[PDB]
Amino acid sequence: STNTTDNIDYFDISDESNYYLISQLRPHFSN
Amino acid sequence: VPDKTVRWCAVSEHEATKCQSFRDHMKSVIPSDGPSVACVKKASYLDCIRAIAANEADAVTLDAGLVYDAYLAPNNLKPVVAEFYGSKEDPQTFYYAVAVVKKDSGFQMNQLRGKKSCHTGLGRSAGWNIPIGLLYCDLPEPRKPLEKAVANFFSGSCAPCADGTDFPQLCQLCPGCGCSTLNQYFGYSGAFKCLKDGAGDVAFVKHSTIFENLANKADRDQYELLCLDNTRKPVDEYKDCHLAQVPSHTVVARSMGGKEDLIWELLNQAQEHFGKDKSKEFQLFSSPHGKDLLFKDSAHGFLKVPPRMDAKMYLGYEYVTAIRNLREGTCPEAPTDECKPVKWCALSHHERLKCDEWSVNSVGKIECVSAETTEDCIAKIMNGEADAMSLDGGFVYIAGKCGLVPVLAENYNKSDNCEDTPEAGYFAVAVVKKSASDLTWDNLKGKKSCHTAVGRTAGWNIPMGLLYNKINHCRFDEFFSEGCAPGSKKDSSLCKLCMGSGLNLCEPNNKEGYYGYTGAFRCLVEKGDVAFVKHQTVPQNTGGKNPDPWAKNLNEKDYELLCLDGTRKPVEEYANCHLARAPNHAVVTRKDKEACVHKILRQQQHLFGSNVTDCSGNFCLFRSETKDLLFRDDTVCLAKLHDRNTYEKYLGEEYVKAVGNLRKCSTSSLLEACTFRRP
Amino acid sequence: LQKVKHSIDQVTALSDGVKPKQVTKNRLKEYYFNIGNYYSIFKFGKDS
Ligand SMILES: *[C@@H]1O[C@H](CO)[C@@H](O)[C@H](O)[C@H]1NC(C)=O
Ligand SMILES: [Fe+3]
Ligand SMILES: [Fe+3]
Repeated sequence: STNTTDNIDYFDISDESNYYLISQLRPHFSN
Repeated sequence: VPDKTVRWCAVSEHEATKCQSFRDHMKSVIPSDGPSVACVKKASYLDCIRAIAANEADAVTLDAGLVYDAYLAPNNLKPVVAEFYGSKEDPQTFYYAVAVVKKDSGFQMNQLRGKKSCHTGLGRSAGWNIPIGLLYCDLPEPRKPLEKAVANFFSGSCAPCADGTDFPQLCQLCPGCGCSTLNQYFGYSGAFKCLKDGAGDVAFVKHSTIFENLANKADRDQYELLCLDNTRKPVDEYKDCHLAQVPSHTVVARSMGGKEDLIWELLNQAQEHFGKDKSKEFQLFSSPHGKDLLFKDSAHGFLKVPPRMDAKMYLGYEYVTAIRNLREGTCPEAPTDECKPVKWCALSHHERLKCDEWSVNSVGKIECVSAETTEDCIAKIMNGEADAMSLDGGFVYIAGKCGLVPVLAENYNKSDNCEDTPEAGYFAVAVVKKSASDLTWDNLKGKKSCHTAVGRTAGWNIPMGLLYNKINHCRFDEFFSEGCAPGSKKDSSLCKLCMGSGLNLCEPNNKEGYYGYTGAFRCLVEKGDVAFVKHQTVPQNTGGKNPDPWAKNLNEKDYELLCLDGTRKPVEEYANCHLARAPNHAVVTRKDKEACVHKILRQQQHLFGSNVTDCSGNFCLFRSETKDLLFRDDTVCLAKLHDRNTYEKYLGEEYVKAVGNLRKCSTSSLLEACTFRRP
Repeated sequence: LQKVKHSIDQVTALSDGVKPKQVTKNRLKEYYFNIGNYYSIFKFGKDS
C-alpha cells in the first residue's frame, strides 16, 4: 500500500506585482 | 471584457484625443495582466461627476474647490491621488493664487469695482473662491444669490459654467458659458487670454500661468499683479504678492466601489516612464493641440492620498469654512461677548453617561458628541463636530501635528494655589512582582508586557522608545513573547493576550477591561509579567482603595518596580527609579475656540472641582467610578497655560525628541494623514 | 482551470467577428500580441 508522495512539484510562486507566474513544469513560464 | 480597466473622463473630444494617446502609449509598458485605460467622453465636469456616481466612469481630475462640489451627496467622491507642483527635489503641494492685471491700468485692490473681470470657472479654487471671498463682504444686500450681486458688481465679465440664462452679466464677455476647452476663455490660459485680448481689466489665475503662456522676459516685465496691501508688484515675485494658498488638484474616485489601487497602480507606472522628458514620443504633462488637458502642465509628480484622509480633511478646515460660508452667504461680524455652548467629545458609552450627567448639571454650556476611538475624536475636532478633549501627551503630539492647540493642563499636586503653578510632570514606571525575581530591564526577551494603549506616553512611547534603541528594529511583537496592548493590529500577539470579549479585543476604549492604567494592572495581576503604568497606579489599587474585589485583596509590598540598569527599588521610592518623566495630560481644542473653552472650563471647574464633598448624591467632575473616564481621576485642578500654548513648547524638548526617535516606527494612520500636508 | 476557461471564452468571443479589411500597424501589433498571449495562457494551462 502507498503511504508516500513521489511527485511534489505542484508548488508555485508569483511575483509581487502578480504579473508573472512561475511553474515547475517546463518551460517554467507562459511566455 | 478586459475586466480590469480604469475608465477615464474627458471633457471634450479635444481632450479625448489625449486620452486615446495616453491609452495606447500606456498599453505597452504595462503587461497584459495589469490594468489599462478606457476613455469616456462627457460634456462638462459636473456630468462626469454624476457619471462616476452612477458607475459609468471611475476617475477625473478636479480642483480643490470642486471636490467640495464632488463629495456632497448623492455623489460621495473622495480624492485618491494628488499631484505636486514644485521641482522633483522639493515637492510642493499647495499653490498660490494671484490676480494679474494690465500695466498702467490704474487699479488697486480697493478700486476694483465695475471693471470687466476674467474668471476661470464657477467653483474652481484659485479663480473663484479667493477673489470673491476676498472682496465679498463689501457687496450690498441681498448677497444671496452670490452671482446676482457679483453680476451687479462687475460691469460684465466671463466666468464659465455659470447659468447664462438666469444671469446674463456673468456670460457677457464670453459669448456663451461653456464648460470645456471649446470655450476659448476657459481655464488658466483661457483667463489669461481674456486678459491679453484686452477685453478684461483683471484676470484671476495661479502664479505659473503668466510664465507658461509667454516666452519673452520683457513681455512678462509689462504685465503686473496686484497685492493685498494695495500695491503693485512685478510678476517675478509671487511669494510676497499672493492672495492665498490652496491644495492641489486631485483625481477623485468613488468612496465605496473605488477602485483606488488601480488608479494608483496606473499613474505610478505612468509618471516614471512619461513624466518629464522621460519619453520623447509621448508627453503626459504637455500637449500639441492644447494646454492643461487631463492634468496640469505645471504638475511634476503624483503621490498617494492616505486612506484615512477624506474630503473635508483634504481641503482643511479654513478652506471648507470659507467655501461653505461663501455658499450660504453669512459674512460673520463676530464680537466676542457671549460664547456658544461647548460641544465636548466623549468615547464609548461610559463617557457618554458621565458627560451627559455633566451636561444636565451644568446650565446648558457643555454638550456631548461621541466617538469610538480617541483617534477618531481627534479628527472630529478637526472637522468641527466637537470642540474639546482631554488627551495624554502622546496624542497631544498627534493632535499637535494635526493643527490643534493645548489650552488647559491637568495638575496632580494638591496645593492652595494650583491654577497658577506649572507642574513638571509624572514619572513612568514598570511594575513587576515578588513571585519572579529573575526579571530585569536588561532581561526582557520573551516576556509578557502589559501596556496602557498604543500611542500613550507611559504605556507605549516612553518604554518602547527606550527599548527601540537597544533592539534597533521597529517590530515589538517579536521581541516580547506575548503582552496586552490595545489598539494595535488584530493579527499580533500583542492583540491576542488581552481579554475584551467578544470582537472588542484590542479596542482602545473602556469596552475592554484591560484598557487604561488600571486595566494594564489587571493583566499584570492576572496573566502578565511586566506592566508599564504611571507611578501612582499601585497606590491607587493597593489596599482596599478599590472596592472591586481583585484589588481589594492585594497589597503594596509584593509589587516592586524595576530600574533600567537592572536593580530593584521600592514603589514607595519612585523618584530614584523611573523610566522617564512624561508631561501631564492636556485639554486641546481648535485655535478659534481657545478663549471660549478656556473661559467655560475655568468657571465650570470651580463648581464641580475637588472642593465638592459628598460625591454620591451630588456631582464630582474629577472623581469617577474608578475607570478614569473623561478626566484623570487624581486631577486636582485644570492648570492655566500662559506663555506656553503649543505642542512644541508644552511637551518640552526631551519628549519631542523622545517621540521623534520613534516617528519612523509609528503606524497610526491619522498621523500619516496629518503629516501628508507638509512639503 | 479558470484561466483556461477565460482564455477560450475571450477567443471564441472574438470569433463572432469584427471584420476589417484593413487596420493600423500598431492595431495589428495589438491584435497579434493580444491573442498570442491567449495561446500562451491556454498551452500553459493544459499540462498544469
Ligand atoms: C469650592 O466650592 C466652594 C463652594 O461652592 C467655593 O466657595 C470655593 O471657592 C470652591 N473652591 C475653589 C478653589 O474655588
Ligand atoms: Fe486649480
Ligand atoms: Fe497618561
